[PDB]
Amino acid sequence: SMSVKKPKRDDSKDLALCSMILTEMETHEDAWPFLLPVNLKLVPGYKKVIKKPMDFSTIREKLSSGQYPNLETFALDVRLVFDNCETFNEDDSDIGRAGHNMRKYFEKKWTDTFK
Repeated sequence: SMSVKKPKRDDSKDLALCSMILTEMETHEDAWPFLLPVNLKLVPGYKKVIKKPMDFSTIREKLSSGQYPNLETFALDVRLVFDNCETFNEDDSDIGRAGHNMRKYFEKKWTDTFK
């Protein structure tokens, strides 16, 4: 509350650390469905169904231009990429499996880097 604060957690490396995580997600062999925005002209149903499209290149540009206020808003966009994937792709598909694999990969790196 006013003039009553918990001890200050050091957030000065968060930007660099999120960038490193994002590099590792970018270079994973199962990243290919997530590298670029889904082409809304060429994928029937995507535009109407997926209310907030998100992809790694869009996260990279947001990160590089100071559009994440804190590390949690960064995680929310990464998770959005996988939630969108699950919404549109069957679990038993190459892309569906890719999304589950990348979500797992991400959540481990997230815990190990920050928790």
